[PDB]
Parts: sequence; C-alpha cells; structure tokens
Amino acid sequence: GAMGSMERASLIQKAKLAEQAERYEDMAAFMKGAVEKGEELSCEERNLLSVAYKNVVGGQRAAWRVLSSIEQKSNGPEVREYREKVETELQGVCDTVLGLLDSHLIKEAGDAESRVFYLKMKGDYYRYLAEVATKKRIIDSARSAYQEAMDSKKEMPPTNPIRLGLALNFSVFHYEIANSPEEAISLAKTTFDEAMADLHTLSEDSYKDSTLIMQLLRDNLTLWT
Amino acid sequence: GAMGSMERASLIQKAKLAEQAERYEDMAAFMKGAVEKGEELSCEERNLLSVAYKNVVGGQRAAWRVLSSIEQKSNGPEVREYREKVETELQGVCDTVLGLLDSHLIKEAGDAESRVFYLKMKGDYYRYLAEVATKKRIIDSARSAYQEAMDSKKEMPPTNPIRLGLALNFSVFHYEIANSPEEAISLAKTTFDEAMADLHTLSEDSYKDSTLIMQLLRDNLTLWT
Amino acid sequence: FKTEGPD
Amino acid sequence: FKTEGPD
Ligand SMILES: C[C@@H](CN)Nc1cccc2cc(C(=N)N)sc12
Ligand SMILES: C[C@@H](CN)Nc1cccc2cc(C(=N)N)sc12
Ligand SMILES: [Ca+2]
Ligand SMILES: [Ca+2]
Ligand SMILES: [Mg+2]
Ligand SMILES: [Mg+2]
Ligand SMILES: [Mg+2]
Ligand SMILES: [Mg+2]
Ligand SMILES: [Mg+2]
Ligand SMILES: [Mg+2]
Repeated sequence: GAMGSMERASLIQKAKLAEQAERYEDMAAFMKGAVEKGEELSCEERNLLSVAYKNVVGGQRAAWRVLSSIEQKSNGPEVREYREKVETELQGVCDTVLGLLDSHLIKEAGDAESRVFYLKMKGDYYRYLAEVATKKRIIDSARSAYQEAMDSKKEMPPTNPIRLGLALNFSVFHYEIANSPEEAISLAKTTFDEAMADLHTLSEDSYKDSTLIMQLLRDNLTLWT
Repeated sequence: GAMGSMERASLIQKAKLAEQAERYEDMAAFMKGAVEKGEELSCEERNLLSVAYKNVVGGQRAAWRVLSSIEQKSNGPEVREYREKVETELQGVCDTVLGLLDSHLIKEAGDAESRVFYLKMKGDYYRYLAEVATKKRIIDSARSAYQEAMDSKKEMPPTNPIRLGLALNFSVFHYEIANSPEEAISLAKTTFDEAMADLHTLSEDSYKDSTLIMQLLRDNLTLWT
Repeated sequence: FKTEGPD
Repeated sequence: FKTEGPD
C-alpha cells in the first residue's frame, strides 16, 4: 505494498511525524514501505524501524499477558478465543518483521553496526514468538540469531550501545526463555564489567549512551541475585 | 458486520476483556457488533460503548493536534497529507458512532437515562467533527443534540452524573467551539451550584459519583475566571 | 478543558 | 525484566 506509490523520503518523513503523534502502527507501516524500496537503511532509519515495531509488538505483548492471566485464572470459549485473536495478530507482526530482515535487510548488511542491529532484531522477534509458543525450534532460532550477533565481540568495543543492548536482550532470553538463569547472570555481569573498564575512552555524549544501557544490565542483575 | 456471527453475550464479554487489555479498537468493534444485534443496551453496555469509542477517538484527536501544530509551524506536502489521513480516520470513527446512534439507538431510547446518554454522545461526536472542520452546520448539529439532551432538566435530579457530564461537555462546546465563553461559564456555575444544593439527598456512593464530575466543572471554571 | 469520561 | 529500547 500500500506504500509502493509513496517516495522513500516521504515515508521516512511520515514515520518521524507518526512517532511525534504516537501513531506507532502508522509509523511501522511507513517504515515497512521504506524497507520495501530495497535500499539499505541508515542508522537513524534502522532506529525508526525498530522503535515503530517495538511499540506495536509491545502493546500486543502487554494485551496477551493480561488475557493469558485471565485465561489461566478461568482454569465459555470467549477468553481463549480472544487471547488466540491477539496471539495471532502478535505472530503476524513478528512474521512481518522477520520477513523484512530476511528479504533482504540482513543479507545486504555488511557493516558490523547494521548486521549486529538486524541480527539482534531477528533474535528479539523470535523471542516474542517464543513467549506465546506451545516452541523448541522457535527458541533455537532466537538463540542462533543472538549468537551470530554476539560473535559484536570481534568488531565493536565493549561500550558500543548496540553490543550492550544485544547482550541485555540475550541475557533476558537466557533467563526467561531458555531457563538458563546462570547463563543470564554471567552474560550480564561480564558485559557490565567489560563496559565499565572501557568507559574511560568515551566522550561525555558516548558515556551517557553506554551507562544508560549498563544501568539496565544492573537493574536485571539486582532482580536476579 | 464482521461480528455478525458472534453471540451478543460473547461480544459484551470480549468488550470487557479488550478493556482490561487496553485494546480499545477491539473493544469498540465488539460494542459496535453488540449494538448491531438491534437490542437496546443496558446502562453497563452503554458505558462500554462510550468508553471504547472515547478511547479510540481520544488517540486520534491527540494525534491530529500534534500534526496540526506541526503543519501550522511549517506555514513538501507530507505534513498536510498525513494530518489529512489522521483527520479522515477520525471523521470515519465519528461517522460510525453517529451511525449507531441514528440506526437505531436514539429512536429506541425512551427512558431519560438512555435518551440523554445517547443525545450527549451525538453532541460529543459532532463536537469532535467540529474540532477538525473548516463547519457551521456541524456546530449546529452538536448544539441541537446537546440542547435536546439538556431539556435532563425535566427528568433527572441536578446531581445525576449523566446530567452533570452533559452540562460539563455542553459548557466546553460553548467555550471552545461556539466561541461563547460567557455561556460556558454560566452553564458550569449554575450546574455546579444546583448540584451542590442537592448533594444532601445522596448516599455516600452517589455523593462520590456526583462530586467527581462537579470537580471537573470547578477545574474548568478555575481556568476560565 | 475537562470533558466527561476517559482520555 | 529490562530489555533494550521502548515499552
Ligand atoms: C542508540 C540507538 C539504538 N540502537 N538510538 C538512536 C540512534 C540514532 C537515531 C535515533 C532516532 C530515534 C527516534 N526517532 N526514536 S532513536 C535513535
Ligand atoms: C457513571 C457512568 C457514566 N455515565 N459510569 C459507569 C456506570 C455503570 C457501569 C460502568 C462500566 C464501566 C467500564 N467497564 N469502563 S464505566 C461505568
Ligand atoms: Ca475473538
Ligand atoms: Ca499519508
Ligand atoms: Mg523515488
Ligand atoms: Mg495460537
Ligand atoms: Mg548458581
Ligand atoms: Mg444469539
Ligand atoms: Mg480533511
Ligand atoms: Mg463577562
């Protein structure tokens, strides 16, 4: 596509407007249309794509958890049917994002900053599928994408915010999805410690970006230990 | 309709679930389908219909105001085109609600509690249309519906929360839409004063419901005087 | 200004 | 638990 007749620059401009208006479904559709133009995305454009779909799937995850909790308590067909409706819509959003990464964002991403960003996303959207799955193959798909993205360790410094956000999300995968709380804690601790030892190399602006994600690693470790 | 195959009781149950999940577009579609069964609505069901569409149109109004403000500042076609897109979606939601009230909620509403509730809604959804209109006929439609609903004064006590919420919204119509700030202030003052003199007749529970809306009249009067 | 019901 | 980016 419905965005096939709109200029790429117009879709990006409208994604930024939709973000200002908190219209995240519109923002996601504008960024899908921008991706389908077939050109690689800039750093800013990758971030618009991620923020749009994170917000959309975030609403669906929050709704699914409410309906799942009611359904569990209730144990008529209505609660199950409506939880299934929301689950199917969530799966469709995850499949759309995985479709964009596979056709053809990942294969055309050669720089570490782009390839790690897209592989982290692929891990995240398999993780969201795993949260509602009843499932082993989905978990291994998440793991595989996260692992390729981590193997960041070769190309990025330990304070790189993309590398930090990847390790954050991979640690939560381990804790919540893979039932590996010790792996989760080890990854979060090592990631935090290696970042802390590299902070001395950063400007005031990079330091702010790195320490914000380090605080998320610390918040998890506080809950986990 | 898409809800034509679902039981009325199932649509109402799913509207309550959608509300718990903050899925207001789903809640509105479930209540539209319940209305289209052709049976009159209970007090609880009227409130589900109103909360669903208030939440949906509330998101659209907030987005439209953001885009309108950017558009005014900018004075390419993108800002205007995207504001027009959101405006058209808002108009469509208002037209859907006005369609339900006209086919056939209002004509089948004989009790004061139902007929005033639906006529207040008709005033509100014309008001939302008037907010984006560039317009005299839309304003007079809002005014007409509000006036018929006010003429509440015959059938309801001055503390009736429906009567209070009507006067609240009609006063805002006067202030913001009709450019009649003196009418707005007079209506809010008289409504507040007459309610205060009837509070002595209420239970603790009715007193709470009445004073909550009286505080909204007071908050406006504080901003206006 | 305040109108009736949710935001 | 905290994951990267918005809610
Ligand atoms: C560190 C990075 C996450 N990988 N954040 C960003 C970097 C560059 C641009 C940009 C634009 C954004 C928006 N419009 N919400 S978020 C963001
Ligand atoms: C005073 C009245 C407004 N005219 N409020 C209500 C009265 C009766 C039931 C009911 C159910 C609601 C919901 N599920 N959000 S709101 C509401
Ligand atoms: Ca359903
Ligand atoms: Ca548009
Ligand atoms: Mg072009
Ligand atoms: Mg399912
Ligand atoms: Mg141990
Ligand atoms: Mg039936
Ligand atoms: Mg227009
Ligand atoms: Mg005066």
